Amino acid sequence: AQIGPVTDLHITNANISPDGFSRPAVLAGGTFPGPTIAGNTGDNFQITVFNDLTDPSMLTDTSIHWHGLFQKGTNWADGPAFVTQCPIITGQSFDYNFNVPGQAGTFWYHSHLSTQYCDGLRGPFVVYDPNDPNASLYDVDDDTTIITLADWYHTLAQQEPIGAAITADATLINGLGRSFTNTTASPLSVITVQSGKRYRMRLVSISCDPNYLFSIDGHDMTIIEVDGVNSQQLTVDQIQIFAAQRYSFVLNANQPVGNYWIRAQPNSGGQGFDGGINSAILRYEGATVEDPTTTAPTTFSNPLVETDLHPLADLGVPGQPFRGGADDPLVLNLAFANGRFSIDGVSFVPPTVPVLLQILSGAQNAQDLLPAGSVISLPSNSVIEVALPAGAAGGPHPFHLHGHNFAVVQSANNATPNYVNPIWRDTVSIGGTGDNVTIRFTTNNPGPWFLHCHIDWHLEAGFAIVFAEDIPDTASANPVPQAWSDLCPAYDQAHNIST
Ligand SMILES: *[C@@H]1O[C@H](CO)[C@@H](O[C@@H]2O[C@H](CO)[C@@H](O[C@@H]3O[C@H](CO)[C@@H](O)[C@H](O)[C@@H]3O)[C@H](O)[C@H]2NC(C)=O)[C@H](O)[C@H]1NC(C)=O
Ligand SMILES: *[C@@H]1O[C@H](CO)[C@@H](O[C@@H]2O[C@H](CO)[C@@H](O[C@@H]3O[C@H](CO)[C@@H](O)[C@H](O)[C@@H]3O)[C@H](O)[C@H]2NC(C)=O)[C@H](O)[C@H]1NC(C)=O
Ligand SMILES: [Cu+2]
Ligand SMILES: [Cu+2]
Ligand SMILES: [Cu+2]
Ligand SMILES: [Cu+2]
Ligand code: NA
Repeated sequence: AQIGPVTDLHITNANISPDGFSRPAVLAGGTFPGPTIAGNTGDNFQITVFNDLTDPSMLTDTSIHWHGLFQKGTNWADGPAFVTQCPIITGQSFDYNFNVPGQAGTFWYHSHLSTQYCDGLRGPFVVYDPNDPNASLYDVDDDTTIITLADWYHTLAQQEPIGAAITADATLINGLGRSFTNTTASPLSVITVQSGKRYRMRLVSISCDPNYLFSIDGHDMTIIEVDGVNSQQLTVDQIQIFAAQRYSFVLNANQPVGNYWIRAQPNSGGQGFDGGINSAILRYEGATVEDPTTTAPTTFSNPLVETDLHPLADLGVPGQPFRGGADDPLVLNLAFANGRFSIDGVSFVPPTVPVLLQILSGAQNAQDLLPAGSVISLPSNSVIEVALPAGAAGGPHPFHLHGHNFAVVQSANNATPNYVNPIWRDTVSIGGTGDNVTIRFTTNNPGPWFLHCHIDWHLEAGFAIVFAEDIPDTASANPVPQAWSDLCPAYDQAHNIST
């Protein structure tokens, strides 16, 4: 069952074996992935998070981010540790009380403390639209049509060297899959469809690192949503999905009744499908209960290319139709050396006092804010352009901005910008050497918004900056509840920190 929009959510430690290998984890709602949190557009969500963690090897503090939800007027509820709050300590709880005006689509939630989400705290978050403009394109859209793609590690996250190329031990599809080494024939996930029906499949990358080449043997996929943004229909036979991205696609159950492989090939870790790694099963009602016998093609003739995507609504692009054609045009210098990433020469290390709390206490320019050199102020009611030229090791890097979606004016592997009708999204691959992936948005949401690579190992190694958007209006726009004001005193007391 789905939970929400008003619900408790307990965060616990437990042993799990999603690929046949037992390890302890950090779980929401007792499962991997966590339960789907759901509501309708414009609803009030009140997710009271109970921190019941006791195993220090995965951290006993926590904080949860609602990925892709704008949090307008509720910056304090966004979740990134030391940007918008101090962590929740064990034995305490915290009500994330916010609203979702003007958004409807496929989202997710995850820990936003250190690399803790890798240890299991990840789940889907769906905001349905009772008047969805795409409603007539499918018959079925429910918890059974969500497809999560996850990397899974046998080593605990706090034992992963910082700045290292860290590699997974299994791909999990809807929580199940097989290990790349010492492979055992542990259970695979089954997605069941009825011949003749059309399904809104909500594809969610909950990855900590790899991107996946996703396909379904015998089937194609008609994309209708990208990171919460409705798209024109685009039919493809393969989707390369980067960490934290989402797509809705229509699956037409129009092939013969039978069993078909679902494939998710990561860019690192096990290559291919031997022993049923990187796999799940699409089963038609009435098919024999047996593994598929289907083949992938040698090459995919209609793969997703990001520049083929266009919004369903006339969203356009803010600013003027040339590079630098914005009120505040930025170019970030994105680098890696010696185990640490940097942005504009500064490696991100979380501050002792969360950025939002520094601003509420009166610090009002970005040079007064800590960490020094890690906070860039943005002016209010302005068009922002951010060029993100690739080349830093460990690519391709999927960059994500909190508090906003953005027009993708230039995409990976294509030097031509699009100032007319590019897709809008919230997480974007910045591509490869020589690319100049560029995003635009307008500043109508006061508060500190994190910008970072969504490969969680890279964020931990410093690949982040904070956009302090409209510092002067942050306090008036974001009144804070007493329980939020209580978090840093409680956290610092528990950890013997002076502030
Ligand atoms: C990606 O696109 C951005 C623009 O969105 C390019 O930024 C431009 O970068 C050049 C240098 O590479 C800048 O010109 C330089 O400016 C300094 C003065 O600030 C001057 O001393 C240098 O001699 C040179 O003129 C320019 O200001 C900047 N913005 C623009 C043109 O709008 C960036 O180069 C692109 N990166 C890649 C890898 O393609
Ligand atoms: C590389 O990225 C560029 C920019 O996003 C892509 O260029 C765009 O290509 C589309 C599709 O061909 C062009 O739209 C076409 O326009 C004609 C004339 O209106 C229309 O009849 C077609 O039905 C279609 O709408 C679009 O104008 C063009 N934009 C720009 C700025 O060049 C390009 O396709 C990408 N390259 C690859 C290999 O995908
Ligand atoms: Cu996220
Ligand atoms: Cu986010
Ligand atoms: Cu990265
Ligand atoms: Cu984030
Ligand atoms: Na425009």
